[PDB]
Amino acid sequence: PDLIFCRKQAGVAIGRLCEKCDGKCVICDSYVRPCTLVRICDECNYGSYQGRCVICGGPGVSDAYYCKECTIQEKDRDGCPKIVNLGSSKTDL
Amino acid sequence: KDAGNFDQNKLEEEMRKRKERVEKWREEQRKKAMENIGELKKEIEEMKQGK
Amino acid sequence: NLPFLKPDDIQYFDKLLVDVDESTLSPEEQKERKIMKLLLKIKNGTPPMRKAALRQITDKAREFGAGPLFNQILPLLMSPTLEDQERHLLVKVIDRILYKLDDLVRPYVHKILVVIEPLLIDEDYYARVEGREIISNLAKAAGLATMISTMRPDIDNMDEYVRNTTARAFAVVASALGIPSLLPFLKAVCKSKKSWQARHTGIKIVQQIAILMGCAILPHLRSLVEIIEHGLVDEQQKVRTISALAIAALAEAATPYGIESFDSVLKPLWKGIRQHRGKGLAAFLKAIGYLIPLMDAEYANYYTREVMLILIREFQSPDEEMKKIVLKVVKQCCGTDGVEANYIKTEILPPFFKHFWQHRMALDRRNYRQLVDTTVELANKVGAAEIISRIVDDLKDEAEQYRKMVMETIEKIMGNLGAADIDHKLEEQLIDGILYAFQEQTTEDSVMLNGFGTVVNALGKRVKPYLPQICGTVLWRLNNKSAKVRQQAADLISRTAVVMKTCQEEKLMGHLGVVLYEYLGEEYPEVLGSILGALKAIVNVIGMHKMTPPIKDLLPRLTPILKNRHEKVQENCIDLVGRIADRGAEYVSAREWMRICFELLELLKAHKKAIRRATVNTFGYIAKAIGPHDVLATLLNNLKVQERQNRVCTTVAIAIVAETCSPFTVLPALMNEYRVPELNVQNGVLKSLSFLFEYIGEMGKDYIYAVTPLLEDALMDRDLVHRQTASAVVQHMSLGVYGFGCEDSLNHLLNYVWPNVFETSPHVIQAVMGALEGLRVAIGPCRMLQYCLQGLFHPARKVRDVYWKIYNSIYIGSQDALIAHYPRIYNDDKNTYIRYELDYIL
Amino acid sequence: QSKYIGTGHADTTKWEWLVNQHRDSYCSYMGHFDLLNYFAIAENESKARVRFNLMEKMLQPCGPPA
Ligand SMILES: [Zn+2]
Ligand SMILES: [Zn+2]
Repeated sequence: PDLIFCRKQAGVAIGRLCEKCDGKCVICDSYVRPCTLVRICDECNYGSYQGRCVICGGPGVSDAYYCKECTIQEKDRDGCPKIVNLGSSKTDL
Repeated sequence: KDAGNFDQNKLEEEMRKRKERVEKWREEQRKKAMENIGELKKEIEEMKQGK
Repeated sequence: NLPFLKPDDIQYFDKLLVDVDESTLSPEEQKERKIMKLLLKIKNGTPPMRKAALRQITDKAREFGAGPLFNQILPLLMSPTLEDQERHLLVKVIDRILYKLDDLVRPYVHKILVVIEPLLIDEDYYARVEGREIISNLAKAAGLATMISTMRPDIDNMDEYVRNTTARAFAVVASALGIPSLLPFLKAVCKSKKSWQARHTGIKIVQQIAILMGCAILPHLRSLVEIIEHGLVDEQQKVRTISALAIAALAEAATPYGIESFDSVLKPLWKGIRQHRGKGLAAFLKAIGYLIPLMDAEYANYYTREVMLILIREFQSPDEEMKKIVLKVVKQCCGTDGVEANYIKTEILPPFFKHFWQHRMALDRRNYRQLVDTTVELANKVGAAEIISRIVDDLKDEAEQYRKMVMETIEKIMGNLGAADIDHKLEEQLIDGILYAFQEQTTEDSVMLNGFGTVVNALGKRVKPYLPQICGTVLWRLNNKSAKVRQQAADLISRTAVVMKTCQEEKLMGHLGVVLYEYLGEEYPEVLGSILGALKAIVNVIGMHKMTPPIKDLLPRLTPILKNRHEKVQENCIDLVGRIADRGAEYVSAREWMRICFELLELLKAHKKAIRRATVNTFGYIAKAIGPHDVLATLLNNLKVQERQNRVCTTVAIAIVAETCSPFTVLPALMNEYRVPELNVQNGVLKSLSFLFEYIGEMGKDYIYAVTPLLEDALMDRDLVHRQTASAVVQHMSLGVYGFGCEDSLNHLLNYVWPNVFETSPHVIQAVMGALEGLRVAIGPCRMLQYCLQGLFHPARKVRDVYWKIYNSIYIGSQDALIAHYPRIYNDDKNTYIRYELDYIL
Repeated sequence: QSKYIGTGHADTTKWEWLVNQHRDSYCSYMGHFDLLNYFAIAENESKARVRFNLMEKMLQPCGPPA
């Protein structure tokens, strides 16, 4: 259960999340004390990708944040925090 | 409360009456206006007149 | 091992399905056709397997043949089966082919121009963006001369759609191949007098380029105006309208500043306002509406005075194209700083109130929006009181259609200006109109519901003298027993609850509470949520026992309401139960509060985050009112029950106690819970301490040395599951005590956490890896790297695999912070290893 | 490109470790102010001089087998 991420050039696009995956951070995966807002790359909001959850990968209901234990560790300064892997790729069910 | 409720009802009735009066006044004003407008009577086809 | 095939890709699916031997017996370079099947691999297949096809075709497009390559690539995306992601992939492939086949794309210019043209005029913005990108790529592939020779003879399309498509294609080609690169050719081909087609297409391409570029029309502003000024005094009215549209588009693109080039046609724009007829005057007004805000302050008044001769006179528009243009021009003029509020109140207020401010547009949606926006924009300049005392009739009118727009405009004006410009008679008239609109709400008009709260907020302290009016209104709207009516009444009461109930009356509290708790069993969940919100607002404004419903009765009445599965109902009930214990908070038996807490403990991890936040907001006050010891003992006893599918939430509740009470309220009580020799008792205690130190915040620095041995004894070689818990506790306490002066206990814990690095459990290394990644960022690499330096070159192949990983984890974090932390690597005879550039004495 | 550049792995040679050490220790010299105004006082050279020296030393410092 090792989830992968895009980790591309963090553009000027804000993050999102689903109705159930809105609290936890896109990387820390915790509901405790959101610190900063998450972002996405250019290939994360493009046509069909407009307003999609960064964890559930579906509808967006809020803005994707990072956990305070994940922003103090400088984890938010990485690439696109979109949860995408070989299984969770573009051509997924 | 057997007197307070009655008072409230009376107040409501008064309010309703006032509203009715206002409506009547508005209607009268509209009627008066219909006496003469108003930008140029039916100013709608004047600006159009074909195309 | 690609995925399954599909019947929609049967155009070239004979490679992996049939015996299509292009190398055995087939035409020359027939394998490129199989490359189309490879394109299917880019569409149908894996992400890396799909990108490999593009990476290979990038180095093979030059040796594939431009003709067949284009003939196979264009129809692939021209078909309606080009999905969004499929369209993006096809666009990327075409761009790569053009970047590879630069000169070869010239003969295919007639193809993409016939394909990318409709796609650029699609409905979705993504389709138009992809079409513009494809057109720009095709233009950059060949030279500007090819694009000119392609788009020039395409003007013979008599169809208006084809002409607009050709104009947009030329504009897109010029927006990427250089505006001045195609400016002279276009100006030389369009400045003639062949027919109206070319004269219209010139202005069309100009407007399309100005719209596609955007803010990039600053340098080419005058360069384009010099060629566009030939239509300002054009003979044909169509050419004049096209020139006016192009000028308006350029002014909107180059706005707001930079009106120097606008002076080149500013004189005709200000003169022909009352000179043209019909479409000409309409286009002139549309251009002036954009040129006015960009104009200066001196000539702006003259331009407005010259345009008012044909604007205010023709305010009543026979059609919509004139009315919308006049409304937009009036809005733009009101936005400009030239015409002050005095001129607007003198020559703009009476005409706008006579020809526009009326109920004659009770059904035009576009007009109802445009007039409302213009009024909201002009109210800030002409004063809210100037319109608050002049729009108290459209809302009170019997016509609900125009009444909705009137109430919307009134709410917008109240939200923009506020409540300063509110006269006594004006305030009374507004209150009467709002009451008449709310009472005469024959339809589902949410505008009045949204404006009632704004009006109540604008009332402020004046709502106290106007108390009984709104009170009777809410009573008549609540006792109506209508579902939607009761919902709207509850919403309006909750919006204006703090303004009315908090007026220091102590008389309407009972009358409100008697009707609040009456309809407690509403079958409609929305009405139940609205009633719960109204009761919460009343309990926030009222006190104990100032509230009409008794606490000892509302508590047991609201208890089963929290058990409901409704989202909004439960979300409101949680806040209601929390605020019930807000001010006085006793108002209950301890058993009832304990049962409520045990019931709410299962909702602390709901899907909706609002319920999860409300549960934590209420449980804090619940535990503060009940007691530390009782709640702690209840949570501890609840640890064994509720097996690990929702058990962890109970631990979070314990953390809530740590967030609700002092640290010594759960520390000494939870410490005795570790003396039990049970495995999954100490395990649960550690799992709870994890979330405790992860949510306690900066309070761990006050008491961290007393919890060090409790974590050290659990970090020992006890089991394989009692190790992740201690490491998680350490990592969530280090980040919480970051730089607060508790590094001693951190070192004590790290002494034990380090030897646990050697663990082959794939699910147990992350619990120590995260601990190390937290300790690097909360301790400084000067000591973590000091530990991790001894084995950086250890002989064991499976010992460096962890040391180098920990070093990488401590390197990306504090990259330059560890530079002044390394030892002095002595100099060998084969190189210069010592960093002598840092051993100076200055 | 930027996957993990800055550190080797399980069988990283000592020379290839010291090379990255110096290559990432000069960037804290050309960028940091106290450790750049302190070296221009010892060598008695201007900021541009010392910075160009450190930049040219990034070709293959520490003793290159080139
Ligand atoms: Zn989600
Ligand atoms: Zn991404």
